[PDB]
Amino acid sequence: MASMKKKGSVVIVGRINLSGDTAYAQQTRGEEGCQETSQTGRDKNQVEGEVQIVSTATQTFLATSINGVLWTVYHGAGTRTIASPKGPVTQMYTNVDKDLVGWQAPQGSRSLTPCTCGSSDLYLVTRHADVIPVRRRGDSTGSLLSPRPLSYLKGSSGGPLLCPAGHAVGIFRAAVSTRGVAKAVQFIPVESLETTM
Ligand SMILES: C=C[C@@H]1C[C@]1(NC(=O)[C@@H]1C[C@@H]2CN1C(=O)[C@H](C(C)(C)C)NC(=O)O[C@@H]1C[C@H]1CCCCCc1nc3ccc(OC)cc3nc1O2)C(=O)NS(=O)(=O)C1CC1
Ligand SMILES: [Zn+2]
Repeated sequence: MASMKKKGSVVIVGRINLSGDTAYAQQTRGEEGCQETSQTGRDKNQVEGEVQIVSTATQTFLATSINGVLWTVYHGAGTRTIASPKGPVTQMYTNVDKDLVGWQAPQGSRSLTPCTCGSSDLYLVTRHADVIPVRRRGDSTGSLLSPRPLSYLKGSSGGPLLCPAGHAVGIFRAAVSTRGVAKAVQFIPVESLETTM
């Protein structure tokens, strides 16, 4: 019981840059470094942007900042802390029934704003910065306009689904697939984010 360990913190290893001409993923911490920043929690690298790429010692996914909170998904993060300059940081929101968790948006970062103009055709940002047209077919669901394998959507949970203007409509959570070809998607409607707040 003395020779016991603890599940390290979630570490920011990069970001999906969207603030210019094109969308592209940037790496900020290697694998050997992330394996350490998760064991300590002391993350010195400053934060920029809205969509961050996060990793645990065994998995990797995304996290989106909205209304001043860095949201992600529970099945990737769990109750883990996040590495901040001032050590680990406890989540200020945890709802397993929704598969949702959140930390205070670190400084130096920007937080999207919920879309209030009614989203019709959404755009899903993937782990590899790809922007995939989604046709909102529900309140938390959206069919894909172009079919592609599930393998290109794995590790994208916690990412954003965006208005044509760029506001946030939800948080990619699960995928609807048949025969290995993803046909639709589901997300956490940003209104439920507000309700949790
Ligand atoms: C392909 C990419 C896809 C975005 C990803 N999401 C998933 O794979 C989720 C995880 C799990 C199964 N998922 C699915 O998408 C399934 C699957 C058949 C597997 C495609 N699809 C599906 O159900 O269709 C039905 C409409 C949905 C409604 C019913 C499902 C409800 C969703 C859900 N809620 C909870 C609450 C609490 C929990 O505690 C442990 C756990 C949960 N797990 C869940 O779904 C992803 O990349 N993750 S990740 O980044 O690689 C990860 C390593 C970090
Ligand atoms: Zn909008």
